[PDB]
Amino acid sequence: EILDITPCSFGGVSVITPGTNTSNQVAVLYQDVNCTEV
Amino acid sequence: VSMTKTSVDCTMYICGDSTECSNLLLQYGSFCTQLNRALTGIAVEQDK
Ligand SMILES: *[C@@H]1O[C@H](CO)[C@@H](O)[C@H](O)[C@H]1NC(C)=O
Ligand SMILES: *[C@@H]1O[C@H](CO)[C@@H](O)[C@H](O)[C@H]1NC(C)=O
Repeated sequence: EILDITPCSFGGVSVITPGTNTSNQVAVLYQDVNCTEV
Repeated sequence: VSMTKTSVDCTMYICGDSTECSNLLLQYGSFCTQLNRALTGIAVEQDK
């Protein structure tokens, strides 16, 4: 049978956060991928 | 005005899906880290 092979490890991870003196809360930017890990 | 923004991951591109290969890559220092920041600065300048 014929099986297509798509490599793993979709996209990169980018951290979006304000300054240290502002707040410690962060917002993670997943690039070119659907919500998965969360 | 703007050039196509391309962020190349040197961890995946150089060593595909391999930790042992990446272990040898860490012996090269910042070659991965520095080049990834060089292309990062390009994508930032294209936005500027
Ligand atoms: C944060 O900013 C405030 C107001 O400018 C300043 O008074 C304070 O020293 C800063 N704290 C830190 C940790 O940088
Ligand atoms: C992520 O979800 C959107 C929903 O429209 C979809 O179009 C997109 O293809 C998904 N991610 C990828 C890279 O396929």
